[PDB]
Amino acid sequence: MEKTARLLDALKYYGFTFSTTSGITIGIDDAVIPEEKKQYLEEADRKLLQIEQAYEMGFLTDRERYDQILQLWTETTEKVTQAVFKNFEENYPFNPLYVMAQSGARGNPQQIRQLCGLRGLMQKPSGETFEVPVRSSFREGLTVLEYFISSHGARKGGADTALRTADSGYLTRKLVDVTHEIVVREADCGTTNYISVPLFQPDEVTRSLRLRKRADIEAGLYGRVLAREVEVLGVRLEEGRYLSMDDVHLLIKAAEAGEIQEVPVRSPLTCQTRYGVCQKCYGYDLSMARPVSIGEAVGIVAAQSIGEPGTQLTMQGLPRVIELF
Amino acid sequence: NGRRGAPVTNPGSDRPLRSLTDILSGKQGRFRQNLLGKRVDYSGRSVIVVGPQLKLHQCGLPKRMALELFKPFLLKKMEEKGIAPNVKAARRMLERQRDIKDEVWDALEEVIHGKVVLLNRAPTLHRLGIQAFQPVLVEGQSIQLHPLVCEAFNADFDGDQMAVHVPLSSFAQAEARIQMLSAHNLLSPASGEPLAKPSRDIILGLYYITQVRKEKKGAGLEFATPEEALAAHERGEVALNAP
Amino acid sequence: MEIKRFGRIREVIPLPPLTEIQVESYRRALQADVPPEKRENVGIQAAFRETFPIEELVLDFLEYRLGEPPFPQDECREKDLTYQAPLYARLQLIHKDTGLIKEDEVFLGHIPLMTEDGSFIINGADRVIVSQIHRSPGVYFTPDPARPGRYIASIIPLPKRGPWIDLEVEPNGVVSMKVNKRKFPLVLLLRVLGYDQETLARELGAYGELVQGLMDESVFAMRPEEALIRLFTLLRPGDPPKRDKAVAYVYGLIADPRRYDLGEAGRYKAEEKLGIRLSGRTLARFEDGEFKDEVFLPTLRYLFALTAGVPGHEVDDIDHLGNRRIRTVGELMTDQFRVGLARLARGVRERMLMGSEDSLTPAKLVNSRPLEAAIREFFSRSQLSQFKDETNPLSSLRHKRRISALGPGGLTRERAGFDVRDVHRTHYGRICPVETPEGANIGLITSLAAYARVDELGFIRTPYRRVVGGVVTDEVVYMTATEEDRYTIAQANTPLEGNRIAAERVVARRKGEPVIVSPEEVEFMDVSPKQVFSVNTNLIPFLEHDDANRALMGSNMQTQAVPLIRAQAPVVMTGLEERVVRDSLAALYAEEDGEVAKVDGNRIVVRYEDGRLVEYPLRRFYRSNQGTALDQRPRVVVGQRVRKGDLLADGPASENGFLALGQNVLVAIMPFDGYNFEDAIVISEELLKRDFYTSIHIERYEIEARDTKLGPERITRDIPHLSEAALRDLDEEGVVRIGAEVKPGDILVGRTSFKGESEPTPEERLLRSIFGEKARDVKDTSLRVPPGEGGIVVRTVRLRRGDPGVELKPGVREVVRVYVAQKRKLQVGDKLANRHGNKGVVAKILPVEDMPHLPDGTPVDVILNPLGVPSRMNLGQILETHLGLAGYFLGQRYISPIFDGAKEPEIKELLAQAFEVYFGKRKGEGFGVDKREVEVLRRAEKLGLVTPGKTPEEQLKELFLQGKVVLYDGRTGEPIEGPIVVGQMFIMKLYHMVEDKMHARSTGPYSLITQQPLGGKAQFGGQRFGEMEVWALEAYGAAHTLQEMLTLKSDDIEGRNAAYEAIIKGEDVPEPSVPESFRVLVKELQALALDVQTLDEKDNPVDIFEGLASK
Amino acid sequence: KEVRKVRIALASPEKIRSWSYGEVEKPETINYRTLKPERDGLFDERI
Amino acid sequence: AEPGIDKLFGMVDSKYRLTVVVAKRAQQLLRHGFKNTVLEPEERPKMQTLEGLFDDPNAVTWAMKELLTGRLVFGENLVPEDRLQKEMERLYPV
Amino acid sequence: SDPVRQYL
Amino acid sequence: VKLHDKHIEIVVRQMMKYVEVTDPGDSRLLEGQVLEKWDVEALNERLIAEGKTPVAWKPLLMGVTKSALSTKSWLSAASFQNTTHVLTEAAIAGKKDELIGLKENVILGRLIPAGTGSDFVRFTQVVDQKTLKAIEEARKEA
DNA sequence: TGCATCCGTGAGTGCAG
DNA sequence: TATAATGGGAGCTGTCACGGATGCA
Ligand SMILES: Nc1ccn([C@H]2C[C@H](O)[C@@H](COP(=O)(O)OP(=O)(O)OP(=O)(O)O)O2)c(=O)n1
Ligand SMILES: [Mg+2]
Ligand code: NA
Ligand SMILES: [Zn+2]
Repeated sequence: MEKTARLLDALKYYGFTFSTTSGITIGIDDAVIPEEKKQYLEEADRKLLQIEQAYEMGFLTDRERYDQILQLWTETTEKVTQAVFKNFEENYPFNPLYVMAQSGARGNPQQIRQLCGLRGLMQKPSGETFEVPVRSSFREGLTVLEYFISSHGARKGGADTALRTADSGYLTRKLVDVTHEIVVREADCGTTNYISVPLFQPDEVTRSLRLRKRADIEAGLYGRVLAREVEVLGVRLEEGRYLSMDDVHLLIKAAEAGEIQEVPVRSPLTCQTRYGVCQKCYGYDLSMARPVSIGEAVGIVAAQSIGEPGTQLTMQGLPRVIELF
Repeated sequence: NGRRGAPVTNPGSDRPLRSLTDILSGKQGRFRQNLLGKRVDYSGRSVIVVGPQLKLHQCGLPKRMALELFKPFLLKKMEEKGIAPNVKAARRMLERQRDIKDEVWDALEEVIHGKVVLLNRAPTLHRLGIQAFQPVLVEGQSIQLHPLVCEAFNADFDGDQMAVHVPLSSFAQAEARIQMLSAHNLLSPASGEPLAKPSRDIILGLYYITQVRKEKKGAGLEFATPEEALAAHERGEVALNAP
Repeated sequence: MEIKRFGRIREVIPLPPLTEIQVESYRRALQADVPPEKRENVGIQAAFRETFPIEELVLDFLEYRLGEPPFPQDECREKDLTYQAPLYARLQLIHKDTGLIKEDEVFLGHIPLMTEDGSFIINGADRVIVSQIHRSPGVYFTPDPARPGRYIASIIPLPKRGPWIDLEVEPNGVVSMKVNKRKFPLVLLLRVLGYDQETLARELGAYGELVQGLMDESVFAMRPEEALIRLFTLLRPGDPPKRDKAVAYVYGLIADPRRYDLGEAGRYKAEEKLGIRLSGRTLARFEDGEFKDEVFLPTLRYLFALTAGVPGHEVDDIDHLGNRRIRTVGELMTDQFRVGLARLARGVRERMLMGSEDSLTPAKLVNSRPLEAAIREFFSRSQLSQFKDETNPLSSLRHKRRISALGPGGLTRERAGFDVRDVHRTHYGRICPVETPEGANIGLITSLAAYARVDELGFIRTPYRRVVGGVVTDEVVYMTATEEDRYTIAQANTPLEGNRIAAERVVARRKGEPVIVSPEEVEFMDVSPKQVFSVNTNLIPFLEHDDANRALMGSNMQTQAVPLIRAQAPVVMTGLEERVVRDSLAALYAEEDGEVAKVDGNRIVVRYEDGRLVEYPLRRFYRSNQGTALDQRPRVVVGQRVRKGDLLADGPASENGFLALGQNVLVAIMPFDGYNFEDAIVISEELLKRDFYTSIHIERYEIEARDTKLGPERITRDIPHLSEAALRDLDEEGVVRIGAEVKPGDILVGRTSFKGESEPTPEERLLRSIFGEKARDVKDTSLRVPPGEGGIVVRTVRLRRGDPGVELKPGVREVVRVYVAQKRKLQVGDKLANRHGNKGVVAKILPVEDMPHLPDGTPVDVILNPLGVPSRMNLGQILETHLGLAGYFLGQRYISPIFDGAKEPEIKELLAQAFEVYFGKRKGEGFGVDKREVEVLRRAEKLGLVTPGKTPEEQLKELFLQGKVVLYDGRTGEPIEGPIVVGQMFIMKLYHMVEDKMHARSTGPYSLITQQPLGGKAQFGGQRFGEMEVWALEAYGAAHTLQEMLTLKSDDIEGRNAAYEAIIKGEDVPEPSVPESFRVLVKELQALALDVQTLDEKDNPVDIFEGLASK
Repeated sequence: KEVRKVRIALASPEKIRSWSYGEVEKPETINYRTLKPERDGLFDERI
Repeated sequence: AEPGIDKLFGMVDSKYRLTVVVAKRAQQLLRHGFKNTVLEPEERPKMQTLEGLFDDPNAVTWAMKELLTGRLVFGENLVPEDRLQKEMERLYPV
Repeated sequence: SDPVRQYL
Repeated sequence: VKLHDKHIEIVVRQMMKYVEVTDPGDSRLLEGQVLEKWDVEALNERLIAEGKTPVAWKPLLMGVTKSALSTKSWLSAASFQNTTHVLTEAAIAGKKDELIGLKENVILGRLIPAGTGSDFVRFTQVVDQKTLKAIEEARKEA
């Protein structure tokens, strides 16, 4: 910590002086409307009346039409979104929007697309989408009517962040109540029961096993404690050992190789500590990437860890979480 | 009241009277409003403001706030040097502003040495709406937040405010510095990832200087000898970074 | 300077009078300007006509009158009175048996009056009555959420003027009915109306589906007045069903146009709905002995034909703006009036049948008080009577045009779901879709569209030009939502030759869906784009380049614009900046043509052509509701020749008649070393120098001196134990001298109260025994100044009693008020904002030698940070700078109409023309290109901003038109590696300043029952450390820091006192005992007969009251 | 001694009486003239 | 960060046991006038006043540095409590 | 259910 | 939202805390009675001890809301939700809150049983060697 | 016995108020 | 303290979702 503290101010000092001198700015001219645009805008109306004509000659219904009217416009948006980044990376790799969204300093492709590309399909109060999209950009400028249509979207979205917030809160609170007495009360409960964390997902795409996504495996493994030995790729991971981040990455490899399918871990799903949990069944105190210290209020940490994200969970969304808890 | 039948209303209003159970229960009841968390002495609030000059473990506490939040300590120190004879006269000095003499503040700076305060920001969603800082006194009214800790707090500078609480006991200090100081809490307790990390300007800065130009002039000629490629370049026909 | 316009849209009509919804409304309820004979039965009148006449003796209503107010508008503002008129009403008593005639005009109280601008004065504070939105009276059908094929019908009157009723056709064939949630077969009711089996099939006769199911002759075997008693049993389980009591209960619910009123609206809506004329606003009639139905069968007709499939039977959209409607201020108060009147009528008839049935007049049969009180109520504790928002003049105007869904009559917050808040199709051009608050009230409180008006029925309607053939008429008509839906309506800006639709594709709406249609098919055309948005929203230049969610912040944030002492209108305007200063009725204009006689910081007198010599006095330095100096300044000079409607003084936040919400500043958009971080803002010290973003503020500090059961409180200059230095600014009496400087600690008004039965105790009687002064009998209760407040005493008001004109609340001798002022420079912490939603706190004020600056020596004023723009998506502030660049060097301001403004070419044109001034000035004044401008140009070329191989002038030209310039860091002279966006921005100082919000307490007040610290800056609060903060400490495991919070810092009275003694003694704080609030928890469970008990580990009790509650 | 548990249970009529320091006999608060507590009412000091 | 923290957490079996050892030692000092310190004058934490450098007052900074030396003993059930709260009021008075 | 109508 | 599985488990584990009886063997329990999985496992040992029959039980899954309300500590439950229903049933049964958890001790205001307050660490002593040997030598001879 | 149906209970933080 | 007088009066309305206890083919 002590050094990472000094490391951190360091990256703070230089990163900050640099931003200023290097001379990043934003002028209207910096939302570059890729010329690929009207190729894609024109290519659309033709394929639109190419389905206003498999209905104009009554070929198939309105409930079929609207459906393919916005399967078109969605994969149109995708095209010109790409065109906005190809046009950036190949020709202005240092233009400020590109730079900002790219490093992770601000923006993401979808907003940026509305500065340069087109705004997209908008929502109708009900929940259905207007088949008429707003073709304008924000650089280009919206027609009054375009602007209005676009408003049902945001109002319905504000309302949402307001009712939602009240349930996250309420939810968070139930979570604290049902776990507050959980503390890391003892060192080992001697429990001889554990859990298999599957590295493989019983698919139905191939309904074979597909390896599980890295971060989701990190999620079930980082900072655990083995409850049996493991021997994979000439390495010996012992009973008792706290999987360090690298311990994890090695186990994925060995799984990619076929030597392992599910790590046996000491989880709190099974500590026999009364009114708390042992150190072993817990694992690392993630705030310190090291074994948890007896007396951490891990229940409260849990509750906080799970509540704090729901705000911030857009549908199902947070509902489905509440349906489960 | 109101549990069964109509509720007991004073005359000329429709406000149910507040019965014994109504006191005990509800978000406004005795439990959730006075037992699971009270108001507190030694605490302040103010508008925050980025201070990029701070070290990770620091913050900008305006000095008018400082005085009050430490007022006892400042009365005792004010004696041990002698900007007043006894503590009671010491207090009457600071009660009108004029009467504050310069070496009052020098006196304060002794007071708060070493000890930290707490910053709290609006929704304490997780263990980190509260973190510990050594205050550095400043003029002006605003609190100075360190930029790296803005993320945990979800604190921008659209005019957010923050709470200050002074720990008191030698225990409440030793808790704040060891366990709750910012510089010690750098990894998230939820994912174990880092949480004091670079964000907006800080990475914008380091990106810009570690990126690399990719020039389009030379278009990738095939020159068999350096000595002429250079020549080509001092000819102006091939840009410096073209591959 | 020149004011270049853009915009091709010739707007036909202008904005209508922007407070008409407040003023037109109240006046159409008072009629205090109509000869009573000529009045008409709406508003204050209609209420009289409704409650009168009173019945057995009888007392009938002749006419009312209204007298002018006993004190003029300003006199009530000072003396904390109400601006109200006396209400007289002439009556005539007449005896139900003999022919008695007496006639007095009895006095009913005071009705408060509305000022010129739309406000009210109520105990001397201006207030606004927010019109309320509610579902409107009428009859509706909406499908049953359970049975996908059966449909509830509902019948709804005005609020509290009748019951709701549903006609859900049950799963047992025969149709139901709900009243006070009491269901029963509809049939029983039709009977009571004199209905016959046959004349049902004679009217239904089509849907043997249920027409034949509706009929069940366990009912038909009865005459009309037979089921009349049948059903009185169904709704009164217990009351004796006498044929005098049942005709009274039904009637008093369904045919009594005295507690059942459909709207005047409700009539027409149910009329056109069921296509039947309607005698009166009432479901049933009593006429010729029995009941004659009016509304039940028509409603029953619709519902049936719908549940089969008939045409022309659509469910209704209760969120349509034809089925919602506005209870304007006048209607809202006559409601409260119609409830005071009805209470007075419980008070006459009571004294009409007890006390003497012949020696009686109107004068003494009427107790005015039930009326006086319901009026005092409406204006002093309604949800809809809000403290006025006179921060700046826009705030007062935006307020008057607010629309709450909430309040008495509408929605409880919990009752508010989604459909209420959504932007509805029919909002288009009636309610703004932007202007609404973020937070829990989102979509309930909204704003009136700018061209929109409320018709006499309470619906909002918006204007439209009529197109015939394809030519567009100058004849405008305002439609309700409902009729709009009948037409195809072209877009504001569909392009025209002269007045013919010049395109072949026209952009039009048909019932709010967008349709592409030929000019043959086009019936109406929007008047303007200004007609779709709030006033405030119409103040946002370049709105069409601004994502909606920040347009909204730039909209609201304006009403928070503190008025600045050097305020200026925005260099880039939208065209409303002038009307707003007008209808805001805060600036001051010319009544007729004339010449100007005198002029002065205090008054402006003008000779007119009429010879009249008007003398407009100047509201100079008046304290607004929100503390913001409401200051009127003069804009003419002696003898100036003034045509009509010209200006004579600028109101606050108005410059030569334009809404000056803030200042125009030279802004650079570039990270600056961390002081930009997360919307923070860096400013040039050169701003405080020229007094930019400075504002004047005032706080009232009031004190009373009252008669006591221990003596009188005394306003004296004679305060015990206080040094003359500590009084050197107080007059003989104990008032600070007007013009002093007062700071925290300073006495503003000395005062003395008498000490108690703790008159000096022994400890104290001795300390004085040594000092030669004996115990003094009075006490210093002087009004000091609060921590972090102060300024320059500008006035004082001293009201005793025993002086003329004055009489205060009982037992109070004298009340002294001292108004204090401050000149508020901008300082580090205050909030700045622009009209696009860029908001941030001043985080740093560099001295001018550090500001980025242009080659020609000029330093910027504001360094905003570009990281604000991308994720925020509000590009307008980008354009607003570029066109601000041009303006800065041409010396021009611009008017860019919303959605019809200056576009990119038109503006890059203006930048060229500026470049000439900025650089051509140069290469002649003896200087060429600069060595750093090349190094930057070198870079610009790698970027792609400039065409390589062109004269530097050519390239700098090219950068300019991209709104970018070379910038030298003032800390080095070296140039910014890049070319920066630099321009001219409109940026307001918001109301939220560090000065008003820094606060801290060591220890202070506590609460009576809890002994936990009080809360709030003004009480000298403590900070609430909540459940969520406790969790925080819990997760850290700071047991001792948390415990501290829960004992010595809050309410552990023992260890709290013990601690503060420990600090001032230099000792560590002591381990704590039980919080006092827990004791309250014990005692409060005893009072509920529960025996809570602290116990030690060996199970024997433990007294946490140290024996003080055992015997 | 030191608290270690907290028991909650019904108060018998005789127990309610155990706690009490006097039957509040009158529905009176405090004397409209001396602003002091009427005896035998809700604020009486002998109770 | 706190100077030397990373090694502090190394000594104790659980971070919270450091916190109380620090806070306890750090109050042993506040009451005794520091006479019992196990430092030497040049290791003495020192703050800088407007007049001149002086002994650091913050008994907690002391206690932490104090702990790094290794000159202190920590652990459960090592003394009678009353035989320390006097033998230390003996070796160094109040 | 309603304490007046009862006494009535 | 990267978030460690162990947190969600901690909670879920509390949803699973409880069990329904399905034959009381030789005990005072009753078919249908609910109780903590802990407390049944507890006495099913005292019953495999006195060698009599064991309680037949059955796993119970409760949502979080109902699981907080069913906690032992009535001080925790009354301070959460459904305050009377909690409060009465407790007083009838003359429940005693053991003060085992956090809320409990927060309402009383005592040092919570976590962090610096865990019994594992709160009784720790610290003595300077210049005082650990000063008291060890007078106390080596009576 | 299974399943309507009613009644009672909840519905985020702090700050200004 | 004495003609006679003998059953009230306002409801309020647009949320929601879950869990438990009661009524009914
Ligand atoms: N009822 C409220 C209102 C505000 N907030 C807090 C939460 C956030 O701290 C901030 C809301 O986030 P914002 O929308 O203001 O903007 P962000 O800075 O969080 O995201 P971005 O950087 O894109 O603007 O205010 C909250 O928790 N609850
Ligand atoms: Mg913020
Ligand atoms: Na932000
Ligand atoms: Zn275990």
